[PDB]
Amino acid sequence: DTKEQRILRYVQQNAKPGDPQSVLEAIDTYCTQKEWAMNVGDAKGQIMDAVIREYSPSLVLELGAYCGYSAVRMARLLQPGARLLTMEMNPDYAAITQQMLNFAGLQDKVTILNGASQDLIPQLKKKYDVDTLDMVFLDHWKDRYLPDTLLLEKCGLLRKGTVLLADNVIVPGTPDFLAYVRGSSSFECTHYSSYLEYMKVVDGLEKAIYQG
Repeated sequence: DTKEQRILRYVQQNAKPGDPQSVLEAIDTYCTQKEWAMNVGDAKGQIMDAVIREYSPSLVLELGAYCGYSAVRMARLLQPGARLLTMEMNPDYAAITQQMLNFAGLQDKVTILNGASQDLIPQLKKKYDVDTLDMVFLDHWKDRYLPDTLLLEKCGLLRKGTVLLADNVIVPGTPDFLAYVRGSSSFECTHYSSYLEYMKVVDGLEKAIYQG
């Protein structure tokens, strides 16, 4: 029906329920069969994995979601007691992301919030138990990365050592987000460009560690 829901029935037919590696492989194979320019799955996932593993976050906020690849990717790795909160505005993306997490057997570790980042971020402290975040994954919507970052700061959600990891920041792309976290003395930045075997970047990611 819709391509995001096609990723769904495909996972439903090929993956083993309760096996997130199988679900990720299924999502990857499907999107690579067609949509991703090259193999963005492998290109982003292994960076995502190293970052989660380096910092051991207990509370991760994902900002943006499309077909749930990134949420499955993180959630599979969360230590016992750790949680993922994911916000996504498009109700169908939120629904597919939820269904994908259920399939993979990770629904107990995640909360999907279907709403605008701008309404939901201010609600995070009172309505969910949040003090500060350990990690923020910024995902599908490049023009939201800066304003969401600014609003997390405003709202006192970042502490010294909070990791922001932003997907799909390839130059000339996201000029404003990059210019902000780079020129800011409150963020230490590391840029990852995944080529796979190619000469052109398949995915680029930005890690920005908030300094307090």
